[PDB]
Amino acid sequence: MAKIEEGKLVIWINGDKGYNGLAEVGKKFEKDTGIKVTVEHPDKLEEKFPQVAATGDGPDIIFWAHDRFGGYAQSGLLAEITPDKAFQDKLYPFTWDAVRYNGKLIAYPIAVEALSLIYNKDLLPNPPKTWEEIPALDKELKAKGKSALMFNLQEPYFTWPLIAADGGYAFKYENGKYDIKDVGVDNAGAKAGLTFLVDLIKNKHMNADTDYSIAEAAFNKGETAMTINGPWAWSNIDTSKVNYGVTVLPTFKGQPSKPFVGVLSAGINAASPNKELAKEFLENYLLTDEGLEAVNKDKPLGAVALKSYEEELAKDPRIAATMENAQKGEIMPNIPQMSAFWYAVRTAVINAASGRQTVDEALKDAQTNAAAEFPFLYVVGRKKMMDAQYKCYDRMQQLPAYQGEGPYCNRTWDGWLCWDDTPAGVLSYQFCPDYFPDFDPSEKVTKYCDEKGVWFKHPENNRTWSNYTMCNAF
Amino acid sequence: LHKLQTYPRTNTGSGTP
Ligand SMILES: OC[C@H]1O[C@H](O[C@H]2[C@H](O)[C@@H](O)[C@@H](O)O[C@@H]2CO)[C@H](O)[C@@H](O)[C@@H]1O
Ligand SMILES: *[C@@H]1O[C@H](CO)[C@@H](O)[C@H](O)[C@H]1NC(C)=O
Ligand SMILES: *[C@@H]1O[C@H](CO)[C@@H](O)[C@H](O)[C@H]1NC(C)=O
Repeated sequence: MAKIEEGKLVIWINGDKGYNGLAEVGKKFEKDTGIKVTVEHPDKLEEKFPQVAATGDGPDIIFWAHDRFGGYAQSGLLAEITPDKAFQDKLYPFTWDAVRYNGKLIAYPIAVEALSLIYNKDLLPNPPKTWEEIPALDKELKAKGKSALMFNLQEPYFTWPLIAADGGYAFKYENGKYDIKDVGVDNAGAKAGLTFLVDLIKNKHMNADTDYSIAEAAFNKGETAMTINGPWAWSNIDTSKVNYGVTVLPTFKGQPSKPFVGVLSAGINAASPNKELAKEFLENYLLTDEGLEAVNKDKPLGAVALKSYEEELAKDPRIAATMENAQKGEIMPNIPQMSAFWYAVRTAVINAASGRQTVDEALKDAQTNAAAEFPFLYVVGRKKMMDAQYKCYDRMQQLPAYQGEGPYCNRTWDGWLCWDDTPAGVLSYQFCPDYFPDFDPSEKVTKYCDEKGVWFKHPENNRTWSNYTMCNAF
Repeated sequence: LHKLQTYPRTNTGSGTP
């Protein structure tokens, strides 16, 4: 593991993406600026990031689908990103919305990721339009020593499009906000979709143990006629020389499969001492046609957020298909509870597929298994508080003595925030700090300078007390 | 239920800053 260090960049990105191509963009950056860029692809980087960033470590830049980023931002772990409007206009507005959280942009969008149906044209010249036709197709193919369909059943990303087709969702959105009281698998549609999956397994058309590697090998060796995967998989299929197409996902009950669409995004660690370098790299090297092309040549990004390069990519029917599936899907929420949702659905699908639980039992436990994950979203780090403390005590030395007329309260560090000299009788205020994820930084903290130039003391212990109660009320 | 309400509740009473 390369360490965070002023005057270089460390980047984390998932091992299924074009990390070698990204490193080439890094080399171009280093050539122009002298700044080394190191790209790493640790396992479970999306789980590891908050804990290592919380103690001031981690990468300068983290890449993942945008659904993880709200959790990181709510914990104060991501830098605000501040592109100019001319730069913003180069990317599709829906991609910016995916990375807008509590009013702020919290990452740069890179790629628009949707799963598609991938099929072997030699085994299956006309791919099925519906999930319901797959059992009969599998029977026909098994007579030839083949199967119809293999895809990853261990990660819920891959099974979600079927669950969502006829009514599955993560969280209800209403009156401008998500309602997290229920996960949207408590409906007949979600149940019907999962039941269809389980039935494919009971009827021996799929195996509950199939994972990404097993499915990939079977498709790329010509053993199964179809798989479900994203554009990052295409390189290996090209190598195999299977004559493949990429097409719309099958429908279920006449309704499109509805993949959860991820916007692969690059966040800047709040703890990085290289924030300006990271901005330069991302805006002026990576988010250009040349930069994205360098990544794409390693592993395909699929559809991208950058308009100029997407317009070129969309000449490829595989990319047009990726966008068709994306537009028939739903952009994932970015709220902190998405990780909870995913963990719950993961368990429900594995349990139902394997017969460890019935479909009804598995979907019922998804509600409480999601809620069980909520306290673990409380990840906090002390760095911001301590930087603010140091700044405060310095500024209290350097600012000239008070030049107003009358009794006033003295400049002070209250433990979480800095205050200036304040006239008697004034209720001073500032924004809530982003130290704790149950705090809303758009709410206000107040501190009352009483009638005599003395700061307000809490009556319960007669100690000087700033009022943070609006930060996490309700 | 709104997204901040699921988190453990940070103390803001007396004996905090
Ligand atoms: O399976 C749940 C998982 O789904 C998504 O992760 C995708 C990711 O978006 C893709 O970039 C690709 O790498 O595959 C992953 C599935 O293995 C969510 O983004 C992720 O948070 C979630 O845990
Ligand atoms: C307030 O600050 C002034 C100047 O630093 C100091 O003389 C005074 O004793 C302080 N008062 C209190 C109540 O701490
Ligand atoms: C703190 O602020 C809230 C909101 O204005 C108010 O309801 C409460 O009375 C205040 N508490 C104290 C002790 O000042």
